[PDB]
Amino acid sequence: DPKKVLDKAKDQAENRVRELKQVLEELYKEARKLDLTQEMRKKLIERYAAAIIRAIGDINNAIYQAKQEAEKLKKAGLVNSQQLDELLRRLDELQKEASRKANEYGREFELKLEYG
Amino acid sequence: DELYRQSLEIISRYLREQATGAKDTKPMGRSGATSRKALETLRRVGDGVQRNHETAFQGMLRKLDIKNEDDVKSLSRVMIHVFSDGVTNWGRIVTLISFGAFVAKHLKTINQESCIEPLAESITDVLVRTKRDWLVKQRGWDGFVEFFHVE
Repeated sequence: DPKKVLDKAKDQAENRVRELKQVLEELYKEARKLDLTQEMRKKLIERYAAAIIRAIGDINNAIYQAKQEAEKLKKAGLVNSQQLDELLRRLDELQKEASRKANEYGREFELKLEYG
Repeated sequence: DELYRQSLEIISRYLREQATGAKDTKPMGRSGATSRKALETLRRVGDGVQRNHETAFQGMLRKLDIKNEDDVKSLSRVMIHVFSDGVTNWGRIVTLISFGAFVAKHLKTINQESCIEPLAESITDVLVRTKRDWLVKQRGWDGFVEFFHVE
């Protein structure tokens, strides 16, 4: 049923954002301890960009995975075309609410690099 | 090498369009079909990830500090890190390409337009050379178009 699709998407997103936070925390904890050569700074900024691209990519993938799961239920008439639309709307809401967390942590880290 | 040729065309063109604002009018391989549908998809989805993560992306672009062409080799390292946990999906893929477009826009504003093709050759080279069999198993760009299609 549609709730399990949306619930799955929600878990994926939540975990991907949790994972992004952990990774950026661990990255900061090493940047602070070490004496950063120009090189070691360059590497650290590369790992941060990768972490972000990874999270944004996985969120996106969870969301369009759920779009495929929903679109399939419709061809198995297990959801009427209104229920499909409540789903595609709550997915779109989920996408936005996860994108805002990625942007938040991206910036938080960006300031810890300049100032913190 | 068909898959490389086709992947470069798509990626290369999206990056150029994005940087300039002007859509190509030259003929692709596919008149009506797969490269065209992939470009259409990439415009919809990749324009979306750029709007929705403008903040994250500006942050990254500022710190990677992509002045010139040495710095373009450092995007490769970024791509390789992304994939280094073993996982490959189209979300990761479209997001790299969309970040590539974001940096291509940026290069154009510094009159480094000539670094846009190298950038695109370089995204393509990582993607195809390191995920070739995965892409083929997914039906290539046909699979891309299918995965993101909305109707």
